[PDB]
Amino acid sequence: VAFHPSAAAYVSQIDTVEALRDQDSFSDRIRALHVYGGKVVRPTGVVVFNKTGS
Amino acid sequence: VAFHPSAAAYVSQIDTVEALRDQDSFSDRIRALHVYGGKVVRPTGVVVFNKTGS
Repeated sequence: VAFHPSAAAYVSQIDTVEALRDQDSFSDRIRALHVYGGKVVRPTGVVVFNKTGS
Repeated sequence: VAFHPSAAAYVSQIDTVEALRDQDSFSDRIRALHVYGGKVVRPTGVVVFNKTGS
């Protein structure tokens, strides 16, 4: 992909990690949440070679 | 209702409020419990106008 940095945007809104005890066993539980979003705000500012590549 | 205070009793036995990290999601949980009882200990000491009204 060829682009200018201004053509696409990203937001990290939440990023947290948490420690608990398991209810069903003698275990620690570690869990983490990430909430984010992003958009190509200017589509002509991004050029893609092999776009169907999977 | 026209009554004398002594004609009816009420007991607040438990009234507790609690906060606990939720188990199934990244959420706070607020929970509260109230345990109580009441009786008219003298039924003639309480006079009700429009008793059947709703």
